[PDB]
Amino acid sequence: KRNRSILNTDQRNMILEEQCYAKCCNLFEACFNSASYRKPVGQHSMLEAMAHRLRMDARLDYESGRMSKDDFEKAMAHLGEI
Amino acid sequence: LSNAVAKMLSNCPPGGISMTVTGDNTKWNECLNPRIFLAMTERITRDSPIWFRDFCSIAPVLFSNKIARLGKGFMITSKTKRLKAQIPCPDLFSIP
Amino acid sequence: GMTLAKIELLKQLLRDNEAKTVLKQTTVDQYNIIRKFNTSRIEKNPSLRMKWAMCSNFPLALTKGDMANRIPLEYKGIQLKTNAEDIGTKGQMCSIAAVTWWNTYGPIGDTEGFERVYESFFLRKMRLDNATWGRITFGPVERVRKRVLLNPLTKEMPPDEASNVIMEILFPKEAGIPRESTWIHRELIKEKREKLKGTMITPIVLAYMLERELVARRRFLPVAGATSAEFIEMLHCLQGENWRQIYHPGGNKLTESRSQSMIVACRKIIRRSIVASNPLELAVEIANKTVIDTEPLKSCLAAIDGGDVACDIIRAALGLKIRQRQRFGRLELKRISGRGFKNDEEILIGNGTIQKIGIWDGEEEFHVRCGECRGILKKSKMKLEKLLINSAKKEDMRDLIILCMVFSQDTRMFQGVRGEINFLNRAGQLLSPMYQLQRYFLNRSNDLFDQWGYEESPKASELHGINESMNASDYTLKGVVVTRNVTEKVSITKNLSLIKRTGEVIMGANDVSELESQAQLMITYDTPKMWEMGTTKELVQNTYQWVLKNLVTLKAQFLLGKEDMFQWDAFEAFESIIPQKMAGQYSGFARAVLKQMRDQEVMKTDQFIKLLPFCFSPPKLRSNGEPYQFLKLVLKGGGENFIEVRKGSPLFSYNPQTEVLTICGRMMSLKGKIEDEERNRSMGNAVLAGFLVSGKYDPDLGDFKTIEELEKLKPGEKANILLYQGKPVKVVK
Amino acid sequence: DTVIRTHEYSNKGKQYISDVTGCTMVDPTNGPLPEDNEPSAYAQLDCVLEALDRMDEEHPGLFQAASQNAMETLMVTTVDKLTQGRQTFDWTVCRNQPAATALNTTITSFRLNDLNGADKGGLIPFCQDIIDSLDRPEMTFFSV
Amino acid sequence: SMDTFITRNFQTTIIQKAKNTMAEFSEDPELQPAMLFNICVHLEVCYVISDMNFLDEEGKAYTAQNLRPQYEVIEGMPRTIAWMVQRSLAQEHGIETPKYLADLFDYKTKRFIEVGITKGLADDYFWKKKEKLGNSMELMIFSYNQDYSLSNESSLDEEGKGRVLSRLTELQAELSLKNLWQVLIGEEDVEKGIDFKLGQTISRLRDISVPAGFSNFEGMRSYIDNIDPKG
RNA sequence: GAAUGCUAUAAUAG
RNA sequence: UAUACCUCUGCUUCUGCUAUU
RNA sequence: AGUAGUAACAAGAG
Ligand SMILES: Nc1ccn([C@@H]2O[C@H](COP(=O)(O)OP(=O)(O)OP(=O)(O)O)[C@@H](O)[C@H]2O)c(=O)n1
Ligand SMILES: [Mg+2]
Repeated sequence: KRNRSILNTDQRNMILEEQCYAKCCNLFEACFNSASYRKPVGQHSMLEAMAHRLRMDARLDYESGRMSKDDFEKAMAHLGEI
Repeated sequence: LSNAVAKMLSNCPPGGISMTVTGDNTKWNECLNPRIFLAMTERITRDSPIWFRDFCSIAPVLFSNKIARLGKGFMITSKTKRLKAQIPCPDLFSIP
Repeated sequence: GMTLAKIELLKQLLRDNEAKTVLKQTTVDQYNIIRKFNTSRIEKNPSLRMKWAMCSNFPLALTKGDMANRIPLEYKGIQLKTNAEDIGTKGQMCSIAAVTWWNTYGPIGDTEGFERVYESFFLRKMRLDNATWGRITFGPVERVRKRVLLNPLTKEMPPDEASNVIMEILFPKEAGIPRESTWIHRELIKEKREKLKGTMITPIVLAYMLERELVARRRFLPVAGATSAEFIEMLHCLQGENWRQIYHPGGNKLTESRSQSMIVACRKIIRRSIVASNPLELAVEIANKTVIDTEPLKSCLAAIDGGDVACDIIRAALGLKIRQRQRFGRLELKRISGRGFKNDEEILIGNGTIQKIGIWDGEEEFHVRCGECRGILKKSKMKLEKLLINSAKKEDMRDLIILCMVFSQDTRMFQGVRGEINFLNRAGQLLSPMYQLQRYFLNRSNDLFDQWGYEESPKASELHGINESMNASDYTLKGVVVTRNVTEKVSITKNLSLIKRTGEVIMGANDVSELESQAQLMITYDTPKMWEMGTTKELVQNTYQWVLKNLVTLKAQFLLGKEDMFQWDAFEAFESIIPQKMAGQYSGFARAVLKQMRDQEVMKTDQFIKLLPFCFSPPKLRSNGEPYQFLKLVLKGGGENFIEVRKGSPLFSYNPQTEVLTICGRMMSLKGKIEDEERNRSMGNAVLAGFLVSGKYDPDLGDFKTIEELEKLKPGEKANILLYQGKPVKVVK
Repeated sequence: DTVIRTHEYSNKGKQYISDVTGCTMVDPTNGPLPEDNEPSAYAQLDCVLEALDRMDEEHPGLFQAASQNAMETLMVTTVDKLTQGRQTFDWTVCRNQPAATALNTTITSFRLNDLNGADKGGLIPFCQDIIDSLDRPEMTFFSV
Repeated sequence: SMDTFITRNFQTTIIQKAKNTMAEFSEDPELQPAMLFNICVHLEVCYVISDMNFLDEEGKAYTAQNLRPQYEVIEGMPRTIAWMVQRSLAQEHGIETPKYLADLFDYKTKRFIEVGITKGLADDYFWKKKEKLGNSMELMIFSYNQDYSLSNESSLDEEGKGRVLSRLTELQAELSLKNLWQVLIGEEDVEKGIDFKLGQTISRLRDISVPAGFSNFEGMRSYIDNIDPKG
């Protein structure tokens, strides 16, 4: 367990900053499993990378038959909002 | 070092004496100068392009104007009262 | 249908405008920076912090999940976990007792594929399991510090190539640009992918497990006659400084590693056999009982088709068809005609430095081969003459030409060396210049081709030359041709020379490589006195030890018979580590200094012990009857392998105060085996042959005379000598 | 102690006031040669160069051979290279912090001063932003 | 110059997404506008081929609620996204990935499409790019002199084939109307020097960071460079 | 009859 | 002030560089 | 008190 001396002092706030970056990375790693292994390279936005991958994944999940119309519409609609 | 000793040992002139000075320099950090390290890069990168000559030159130049932070400070106490207090480095010349 | 969930979570995450802006601003590159972002200062005293933290109630942090919830809060009045969630895992914290509980009454997970996943290790175990342990030996071991492979690999690749293969196995989509490598390991990719297919172990682990058995872990270690990874892994049990242990691993052993070691055995046999009369006798004697790991040398030489001169000499000596088959790493040759004379010369190279290389004289013809491509080569001293080849594979043809170009040692090849080429290692060790020049021009070929020169192609029947791009071209490389078209009973002299049935010699023990090197597999000699094939320091120590052992007799026999006890099998071995071109001269010197002690009453046991071994090589005196005079006696190996006549040396020094002789570090007591008069009796006498002390330093005589100035004196002439710093002596002839 | 001793071995050198920082600067180099065996920082450029010339003669091409490698490295070197140096000093909070954070703070801070060199990914353009950041009249940074 | 031209002709989508492609190749958009225009046209041509091309749930092409096109625009998308998309498609439909990066991909054809714009002859440029690919991607070459060279199996319809050749000549005319057609004709070469210039502050710091007996850094540099201190 | 160059949270060294 | 015989904390009260990798 | 030793702990915080 992490030393919790930080809970008493005002540095507390940094835990939210951490658990933000954590949320961002952790999800990114669900999109790109290779990221965990080898350093991902790109000067473009993370969101940009994540979006396209999920779009392809969803499209090919529909075309392959891993995903249904109801779910695919929801996918393209939700991805649309970004 | 084993290979180095072996040669420098055997290369000794016959009849002549080979001597090893187990050495150590005093105040290595305090005595060495950044402006010398600057000269070293300038002399080492002589055939390197203009940008890389300059790039190397920065690190010494920063060190030749560097500022040392003075840590936490000094703790002042009264034994009679049983009171202790840390004096911040900015407030070093606050008290006589 | 994991895709939907991720998209649904992205919408949740993007509602946090802080997260939104992080995702929108932080680049894919910068992921690497924010991934490592944390509050936690690095734990500097973990040994302590652990020992302390283990005494706390809830030291460990569960990962928030349905499994974490399968652990009960307390068990039989033991608080296993708390409600309070860790800062990191954002899951319940627990005591070490939790683990012990889970491992006892927890759910039984599916351990399918585990063995295939962790095969790398299971093999590591299997090798120890199916091993055979021999005998422990107590004696000196000269450990050499060399860069070795720590763990046997499935297939060796550069880290870059290795990583790209792992990507193709585990993460197909995020692979990037397809490389040649992808096709080169197509078998291994599919094979691994089919083995790791059904597994619940985390891909990131499978990554590092493959990385472990594809990426080479290669580091410096002190080794002794064992380089092979499957030996190195066990190096701790193989030997110490002062003891050796025979260990045969399991699984398989490579024919190449079987070969490369098999050479060192032969070279080591020959190197030692050369000193005895009837070298063939000893060569045969040892070879019959020389075991390579578990495989007899004779069986190995018979089984393997390849090896060097030494292998053929020993093959003949044993009675096996000598294969004049030859290798140069990738290139593999076989001599048709020619006789090679290896002369060490100072070659200038294209970058503009002078490297010492062994250059071969005479015009020779070889049957050159490289993969599916074959050819006939013709070369003279540092010049390729003619190269005939087949039109097999495009790269196999391309490699053979580069290998043949380098092998020929053409002054044009040395001209095309542009850039950094390391002949010396980071640790100031020698790398084989030809084997590094071979290795360099296989990477940068376009330089060699352009730095060689072209000419008109041949206009013969089936001869059509090829240019840089390896296509049937008008301009071909100067003395290169492509064609459509692709033993004899020997005997060996006792002195080790391979004579034809006519009379002309094909090889001799004078033609074998002088370079000793660490055998890949463990070389064993099943005859007593195996130490005779040992290193300089090993032989030196084992000899003086045997001198000390039998000093009782050997010293007495010397005072009765003069040269009766100079001929001893120990001193024979000892000769094989003396430079042959000073061996006789040293014996000439030593015997005179010994006889000088016996006859003129002035004895010195520490000196007797020191010099006695040198007195084996038939004496070699100067032309004026008197022996050669020496200060130090240099031996084979490093510049520390020498015996000082006047002082002590890194191999041999005597301490009179303690009466303690020191040999290669090992300390032996000369207490009891020392005369009463010796203590006060000066050394000055047993330092130069036909020279004895008269008095102390005489300033009238001037400075101290050198070996030369001493040798050039008429009998009954005084001189000033220095034995060691602050011991001046007045010595007369 | 270090601060005193450093200047104690340089005190006979050239002392001046930095018209950049406003600080007290001392320059021993090319200073008067020592009269005793007390630690001397008074190194002589000429002798440092002469020493390096001999080294260059003894090891020909090594300087440019290294410079080449060191340069060709820097071009490949990313920014994340800085995130492997334990506790680095963070100027935004004037305390030590993890290398990875100390960088992140600086990158986030730089963006506010119109310095996106980091985003390009190479170390060089990020370094450009550092020597540029000195010329900014004011420097703005987040503090919670 | 081309600076003011591309602002009028092409949208910010095409302007930026090309400048990203140039940025990834690490070449200045302003110092080589000829290279920018080429990739701009290259990208604008590709979008027109996949603009209104839509697929229904039955699996047939139609012209345009519905979010699933017939083609997949790879040109424009950053390298590591483009390659992810390219690999994802190949591995899914079950074909080998081309060693070179493709431009388009037809979901109905299940084949990669390489697009190429040329100055001279489109028929010549077809056989030029046949050496690299061979039959990995179904080529679709175009040029400004109304000359089209597609593969034996071309999905591009008559109403679609026009819009390309229209916009090809429409722009080619607009470049001639502004006397900027000549700017693309002439050859343009420049090696991107890795320039690292120092600011005002750091430059001053360097000048005060010099040994005694030097006016400025320039002195120390030239002294070290020039004079030999033997003896 | 040679190589293959790397790059820890420990410890040691300066 | 009071809650407080309460609550939270036990490297975070500044732990560096370079090698062995 | 004591630990300890060129300066600290001998609880700190809401
Ligand atoms: N923990 C350490 C120890 C040593 N060094 C480096 O190694 C040098 C030599 O340290 P040492 O020989 O222990 O001391 P000196 O600097 O010679 O100091 P003194 O005059 O007291 O001998 C230091 O100056 C410093 O560059 C370091 O960085 N960190
Ligand atoms: Mg010191």
